[PDB]
Amino acid sequence: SVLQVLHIPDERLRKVAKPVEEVNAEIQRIVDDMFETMYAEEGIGLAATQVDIHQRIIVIDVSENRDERLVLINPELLEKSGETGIEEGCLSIPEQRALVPRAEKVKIRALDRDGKPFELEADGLLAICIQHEMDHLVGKLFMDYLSPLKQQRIRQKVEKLDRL
Ligand SMILES: CC(C)C[C@@H](C(=O)N[C@H](C(=O)N(C)C)C(C)(C)C)[C@H](O)C(=O)NO
Ligand code: NI
Repeated sequence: SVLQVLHIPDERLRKVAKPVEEVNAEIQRIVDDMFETMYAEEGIGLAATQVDIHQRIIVIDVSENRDERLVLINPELLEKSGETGIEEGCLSIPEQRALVPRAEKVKIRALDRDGKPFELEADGLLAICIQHEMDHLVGKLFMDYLSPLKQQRIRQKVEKLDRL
């Protein structure tokens, strides 16, 4: 259940995810496929948008052993504070890294894999991860934070690679 991960310039990466209607068996099977897809490569997070599923679903696992499954369905940002920035790589942006500004601390409301509501306060990489994947669900990639010139450099470099 390693799903095809979309790579730029793909237009489908800029689509906005719908709210999940009900967390039923079908949603959980998407969730479970997202984990396996995420686990097949380096990475700590994945938004449904990235596998062409346009529903507000995010999976995260930051553990070394890949045994700490976090599920965010219909996430809502409640609060944020501070600023930070790391060189983010994105599965959907082949072989590019770039620093992007983020809140340092976030608080979010979401539904878990059972459809049960919860709240989560995050900082460090987890805060960054969460915002990065929530960006994906509104068709926003980390490159959008960069200058038009740098954005065009990334786009040139990929038209070179996807060609070969
Ligand atoms: C930037 C990360 C919060 C999310 C991405 C991610 O894990 N990349 C790594 C990363 O840059 N660090 C800082 C861990 C990676 C490039 C090292 C795999 C993820 O692969 C994605 O694109 N999810 O939509
Ligand atoms: Ni990404």
